Amino acid sequence: STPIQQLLEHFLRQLQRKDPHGFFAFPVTDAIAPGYSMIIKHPMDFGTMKDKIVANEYKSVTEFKADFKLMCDNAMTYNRPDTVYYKLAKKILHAGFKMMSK
Ligand SMILES: Cn1ccc2cc[nH]c2c1=O
Repeated sequence: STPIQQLLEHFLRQLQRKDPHGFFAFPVTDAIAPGYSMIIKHPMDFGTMKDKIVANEYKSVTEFKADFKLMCDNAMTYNRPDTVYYKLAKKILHAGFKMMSK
């Protein structure tokens, strides 16, 4: 694997530690989130991000960060603010960018 893949695998491991329940581990299904696919146009999750690293689809750290932000923004769009998912998305968006900045 390439230096970028190694760095992104490291960032991904550290980001997933901030989601110990694995709420962001796999794509959101409509079965657990009614109507999700009809509301969220560009779904994202950590498992898809892992597959993109392995496929070498991220050509910059910026692209990886954009998928992480997309994942969090989706949760803050579909869910109401008084939900576990909204609250965690907001928390990990900020904490995750901080972690990747230094
Ligand atoms: C990320 N995520 C995971 C599960 C779920 C159920 C309702 N909303 C959500 C959500 O946003």
